[PDB]
Amino acid sequence: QWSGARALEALLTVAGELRGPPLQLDTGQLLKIAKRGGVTAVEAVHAWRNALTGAPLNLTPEQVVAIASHDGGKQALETVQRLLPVLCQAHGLTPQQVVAIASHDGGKQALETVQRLLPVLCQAHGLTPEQVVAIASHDGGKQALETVQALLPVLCQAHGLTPEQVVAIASNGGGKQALETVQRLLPVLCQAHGLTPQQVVAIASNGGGKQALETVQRLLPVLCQAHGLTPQQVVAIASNGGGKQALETVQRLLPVLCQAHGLTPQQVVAIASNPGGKQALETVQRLLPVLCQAHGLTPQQVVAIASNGGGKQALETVQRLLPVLCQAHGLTPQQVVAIASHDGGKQALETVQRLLPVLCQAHGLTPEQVVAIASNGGGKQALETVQRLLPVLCQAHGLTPEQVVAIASHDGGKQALETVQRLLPVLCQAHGLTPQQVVAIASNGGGRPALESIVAQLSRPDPALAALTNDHLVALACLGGRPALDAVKKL
DNA sequence: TGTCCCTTTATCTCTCT
DNA sequence: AGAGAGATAAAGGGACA
Repeated sequence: QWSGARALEALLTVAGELRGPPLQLDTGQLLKIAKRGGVTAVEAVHAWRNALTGAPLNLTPEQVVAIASHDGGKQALETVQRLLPVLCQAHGLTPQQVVAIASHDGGKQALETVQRLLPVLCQAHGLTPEQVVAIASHDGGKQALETVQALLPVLCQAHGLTPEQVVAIASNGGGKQALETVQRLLPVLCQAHGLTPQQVVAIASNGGGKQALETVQRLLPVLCQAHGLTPQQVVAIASNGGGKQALETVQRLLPVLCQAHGLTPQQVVAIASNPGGKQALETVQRLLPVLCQAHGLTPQQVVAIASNGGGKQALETVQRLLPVLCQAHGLTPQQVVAIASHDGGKQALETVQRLLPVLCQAHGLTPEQVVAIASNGGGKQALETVQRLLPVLCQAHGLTPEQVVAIASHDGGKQALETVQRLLPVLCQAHGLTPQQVVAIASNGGGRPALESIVAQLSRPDPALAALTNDHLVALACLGGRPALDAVKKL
């Protein structure tokens, strides 16, 4: 037969019951768990399906999938049941944080290491818990914690890094590697290459920081003399998540892209200054003549689509979907370029293709309103959320559809919508704010934390905001959001 | 294979003026 | 509101017991 059938039979033999309460896992969730956690994760979920659902831990089903769908997810599950009370009580963390720590490869290690090392990190080095958690909240968190413990002193003192900087570095997959490599290369890159520490920190503060830093060290000279790049541009390529891959590729392709296709070096850096920038540069080299021919896309537009995270996915998706979107859905290509010119262009485009008729027919929106919603990072997330929430928002609350679209039409519009639904009653009913004001606060990027900040203050007043009326607090919220709301807490 | 660590990519949310 | 930055997810490899 096949070495895996006995395993898969066990997968489904259990899977059937997970569709029952308390979890009611759907095909999707179950796939996710089977795929990433393995057979032992799926059995673990089932075995402990009650223990971690209500009394005492009270996890949502989404939270249980979150923890179980990683390598060793079973171990993370047995560890969460053990340490979550301890961490929540003996260290003052919340449920959210613990789960966030648990939801990664080697989640048990990370949890156990937070338990063993949070006190010493928070005192002897004065890190805040929030910082101890951020460092923990990545694959291999255990290592980054131990490596932050070991190297925080030498990195602040012998190298001049602030604790904020040390944390930014560690709070990425392969965090230990990033730290150890900063130890070694930081003088070299500052003295030998004239980099400022803020830049070295910037490069190291992504996954594959180790590879990025090393590769900057190796190719910064080449790129600067022999290619006409400034150090500014080079750090940008390195610090943006494309890293090693993006740097190696730019060296390869910058000449070609400038020569054959008439791109400025500047246009080329913008394509690489994003996670997977290499995928983005190559795809451009393949598809720039294609999309500019049978379409009428200008290179500016093509560069624009390419100049975001997952530009390749964006460009490839534009190629497939442009006709059908223009022809069947009556979109101009300019609208099509607009939807694709953000991170996750692919998703926004696929989601518009699917949801544009339902948003218009069922909910009485204009295509313009659908493009506008879609023309932002996580547009897919905003579109699906408008669909779900636009009736309940403009039906009980009393919001206009124009208003809802204003909230949805910014990065994190899903967050801002879900948040407006939660907090509009209390803000209006309990603290006297008008709906138009709530919309105004949520009709900006960072809508969600803005709202939470202005509910924090009103509900549990800091006297340090005393001399400000509601309207004043609101004016701050619409201009600066959470940041402007707090800073004022420090005045 | 089970678990842990790491790198790359893609996506999503928030900040900063 | 556009550039920059941070957080979260997804996929897959090395490594080891």
